[PDB]
Amino acid sequence: LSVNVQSIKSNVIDVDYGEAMMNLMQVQLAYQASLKASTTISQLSLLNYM
Amino acid sequence: SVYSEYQSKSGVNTNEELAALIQYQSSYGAAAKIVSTVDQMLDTLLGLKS
Repeated sequence: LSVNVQSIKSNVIDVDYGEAMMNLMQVQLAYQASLKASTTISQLSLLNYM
Repeated sequence: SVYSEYQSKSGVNTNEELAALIQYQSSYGAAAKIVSTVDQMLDTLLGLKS
């Protein structure tokens, strides 16, 4: 009996890593792109007061 | 967004563009140039008393 409880208990709570990896890969690039965008701001900084 | 929009106000005269105009001011120095030429003309004027 405990087997079914333990299985379902685990089935309910625990997560797959691969799906998160895809998102983890996905976000890191976007977050990476974010830096390049900020680095672009360096060039944007020339105009404000000219 | 509320910050950004109300940050727009400029309130008193501010610098985004007002900063640009500063470099232009030198142009009057040219305007002052003529004013000096006017005084030079006074040489021609009193030259006529001489």
